[PDB]
Amino acid sequence: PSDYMPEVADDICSLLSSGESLLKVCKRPGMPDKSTVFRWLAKHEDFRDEYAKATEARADSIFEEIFEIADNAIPDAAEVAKARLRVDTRKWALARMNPRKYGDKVTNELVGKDGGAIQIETSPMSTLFG
Amino acid sequence: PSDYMPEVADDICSLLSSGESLLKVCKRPGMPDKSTVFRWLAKHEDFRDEYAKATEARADSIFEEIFEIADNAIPDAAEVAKARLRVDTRKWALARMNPRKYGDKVTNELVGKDGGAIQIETS
Amino acid sequence: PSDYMPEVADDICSLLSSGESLLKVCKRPGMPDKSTVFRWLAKHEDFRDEYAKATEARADSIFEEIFEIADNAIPDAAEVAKARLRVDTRKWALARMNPRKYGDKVTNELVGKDGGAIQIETS
Amino acid sequence: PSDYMPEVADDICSLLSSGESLLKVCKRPGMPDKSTVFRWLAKHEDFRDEYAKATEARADSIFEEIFEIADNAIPDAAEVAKARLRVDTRKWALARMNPRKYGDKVTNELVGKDGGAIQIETSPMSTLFG
Amino acid sequence: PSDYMPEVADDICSLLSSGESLLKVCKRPGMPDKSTVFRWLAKHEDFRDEYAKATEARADSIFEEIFEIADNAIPDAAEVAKARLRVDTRKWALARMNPRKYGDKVTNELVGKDGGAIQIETSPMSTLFG
Amino acid sequence: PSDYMPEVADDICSLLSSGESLLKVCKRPGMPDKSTVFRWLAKHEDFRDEYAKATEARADSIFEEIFEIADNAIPDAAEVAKARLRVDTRKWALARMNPRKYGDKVTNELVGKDGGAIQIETS
Amino acid sequence: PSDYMPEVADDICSLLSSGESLLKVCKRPGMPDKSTVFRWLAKHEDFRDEYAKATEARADSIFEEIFEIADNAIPDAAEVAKARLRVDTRKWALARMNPRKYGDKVTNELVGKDGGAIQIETSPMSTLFG
Amino acid sequence: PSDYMPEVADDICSLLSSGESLLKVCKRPGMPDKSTVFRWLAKHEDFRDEYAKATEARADSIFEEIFEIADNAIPDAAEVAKARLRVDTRKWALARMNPRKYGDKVTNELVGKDGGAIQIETS
Repeated sequence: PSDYMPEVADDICSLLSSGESLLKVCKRPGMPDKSTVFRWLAKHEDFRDEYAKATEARADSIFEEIFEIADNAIPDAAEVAKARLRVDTRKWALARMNPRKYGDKVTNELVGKDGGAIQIETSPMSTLFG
Repeated sequence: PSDYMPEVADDICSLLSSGESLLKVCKRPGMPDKSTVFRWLAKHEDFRDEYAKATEARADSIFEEIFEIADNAIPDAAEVAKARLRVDTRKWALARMNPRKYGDKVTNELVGKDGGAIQIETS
Repeated sequence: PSDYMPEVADDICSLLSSGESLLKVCKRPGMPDKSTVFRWLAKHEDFRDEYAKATEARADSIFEEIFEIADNAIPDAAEVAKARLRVDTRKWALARMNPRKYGDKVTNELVGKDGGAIQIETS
Repeated sequence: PSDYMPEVADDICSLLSSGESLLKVCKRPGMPDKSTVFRWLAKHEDFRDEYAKATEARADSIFEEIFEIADNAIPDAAEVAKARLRVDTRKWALARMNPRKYGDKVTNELVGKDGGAIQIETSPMSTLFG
Repeated sequence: PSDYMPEVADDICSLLSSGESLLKVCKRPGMPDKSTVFRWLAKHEDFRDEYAKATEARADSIFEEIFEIADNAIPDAAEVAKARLRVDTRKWALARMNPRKYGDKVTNELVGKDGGAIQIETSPMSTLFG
Repeated sequence: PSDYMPEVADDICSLLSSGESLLKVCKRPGMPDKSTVFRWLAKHEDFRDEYAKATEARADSIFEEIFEIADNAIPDAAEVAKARLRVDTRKWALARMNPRKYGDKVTNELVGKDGGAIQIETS
Repeated sequence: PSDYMPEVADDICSLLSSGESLLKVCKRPGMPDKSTVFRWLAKHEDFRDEYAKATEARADSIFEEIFEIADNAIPDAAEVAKARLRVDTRKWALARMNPRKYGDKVTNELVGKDGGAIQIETSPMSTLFG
Repeated sequence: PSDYMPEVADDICSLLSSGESLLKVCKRPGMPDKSTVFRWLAKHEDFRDEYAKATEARADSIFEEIFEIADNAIPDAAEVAKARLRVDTRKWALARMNPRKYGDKVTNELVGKDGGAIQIETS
């Protein structure tokens, strides 16, 4: 297909939601190629909105998948390295798909000199940085 | 099974809370598949919260699991590498399951130039 | 071909936007070499912006590419290492092509000493 | 045991305090399984309080243990990798068991443009971010 | 050449702009050695300005080059390691050549205690840090 | 030996202060086991402080130790890996024994967009 | 020696200043053992002051040394790993010996939402965090 | 040669400025050893500054050197590892020789909870 087809768009969203990657999805019988999907996306806001929802679901599916890829890795040096790569790629991607949920988490205890208060001295501007 | 049902949602939760993963929960007869679980969660806020605490409980189980995976690793190159991957994946996941508890911890001592006060100029 | 020409610049863009890299675009008959493309960009602001969105579109294509490179890696030491390099290079590049979208994501919970309020003294 | 048993809870706390991991503890003769311990924990505040103290002690014990795991590692490639994993897992866990004591430590010397003062310009809100 | 030669300076800028490294450029027929280029740079502002432009272009060229070095790496352990080194060296250098464009990119979602507001308590100075 | 006793607590301290680890101190005849040492510390604030300075003194000894471990490493793959683990463990531990002294050190030059002033809007 | 000996203290400072490590220095003919040096340090402020100066010089010497350790490494897998360890250990130590000179260096370009101004909303305290 | 002498100090500088390392400068006949160079620097502020610019010039030479070391690395495991160590050491050193130029570069987009404004409560 080249023409926008909502039925097909819907199927894409469903498959993505389950965790399948776009390139893999576009290899399925009857699917548009990736370039076409991106073009559909550019011109059809209904698809874009559904795609955003599919992306959120996709991330949640991948978050479960990473346990399985690690746990089921074949105990062979190269196969373990590949599992690691598949997992690391997913971890990186998850933070971009849903930054609020899957971004890094840090708690910073902020203290000042010698563990006391943070010491701040304010002055008038000394150069023209306006 | 596709139609949202509490008690089923309550069941899954209790199952996760006891340490069981969502994949295994969904591979049980009568259990909705992963897609259906997520759909539910998305459309039901009460299940979202309850699932969230199951998720926190699950994290506490996984926390103890990583010690076992590390300590009991088979002393062979590929098995140790696999154990490290299993542990690293869990560590990363734990921070997302309970950010306040399992997120990174840093104490930053903030000082100014040469260890003096922090110098600020305001326009 | 050295003289700046829209529609040619529009062409390159559309080509990048569809996922094609600048090297391949420039290795096409009639296409300006890389140096000439950059010269154009530098002296024409309208091409700079248009190229910038081609660049963002290109990033979205590369994002999907990294899954394929990782998942389809040949299970051999050197090939897996090469796949990892291809992926790491793309991940790094993506952040620069669209910083707001593909940059690192951190949530920092900022607290004060012993988890109390952040203590500040001002002069 | 399934029913809450303070005597057993107390023994768990003692063993944990000495650095032993929960899963290992639950393998000892007569111990409840991990799921049960977690259930005891959920319903009994007396156990939760004692468990928090045991967790603090556990971390202090592990902090000493890491030197030994490294120093005593068998000089074999795989055995060294495993020691490293056991150590790295403990380092990560310690920061979560007692963030104030075992979290990362950084001193940030904060300066501004060209090593001068930090330059700040304040303006009225330009959008409705309230 | 030892004496400053604008024609030669111009050629250097052109080659650098295309992504070639200075040391490699200075190995070309008729080129000054690196020390001389640096001396030309120190004394001739016209060259310095053109060199800054060449450095910006150089970075943009290298940014494309890294894909090729990775993608075309010979699938041999040592050759992959070398490609990685060539790539990592370029990534590091790019951020220094154009920090605004090629520096690291981070989005920090800043929150306070327990996910609420950031809690700040101000006090009068308690020591003489003026 | 379980009952808290100064001079014994003073002894342990002096022992740690001289570089000796708590494991070795506790493996000496007449010495309380690790559990008992910690119990003491927890219930006695004076021992807590004194032990804290023994800990800082111990850190200074370990600091010099890491040079020796690195420089004198046996030039064999597994031994070098073990030496690196011994050193990395010590480096990590040093930061916790004396955060102000052995913590990470960063100088952050803070600037605003495009290297201009930091732009803030306040509501 | 056990008794404090300024002549010996001075020699220690000289050797340290040149980059030699304390443990190595204490192996030299006639030197006190490390424990003794630390005890001398604790009780003699004149030695402490000279030792601080020696530590600064030591770091500057080590900063040059790292180039040599890397550049001269025997091209053998294990020997390269050891050189790396010797170098990494020195890099870490340098930042602690002189944090201002040898600490990490970062320039943070701080911007706000969507690349605009940093958006801050202040409110009255909502809990008693005083 | 131990007594501080300008022109000698000027010489060393010019030598460093041209890319030569302090070790080589000091291994030249008539040149003070490293200890003496440092002593000088410590007691003479004018030499400190001049040496500082030699150091910045040296950094610019090393910057170009790392490309050569990486690109011309012998395609053998141990040689590539050695080249990587030589490069990593230089990269680390460059940041200390000229922090403003060769330090790390980060752009932090600072936002508040859920991407809204940064929320602050003041006491």
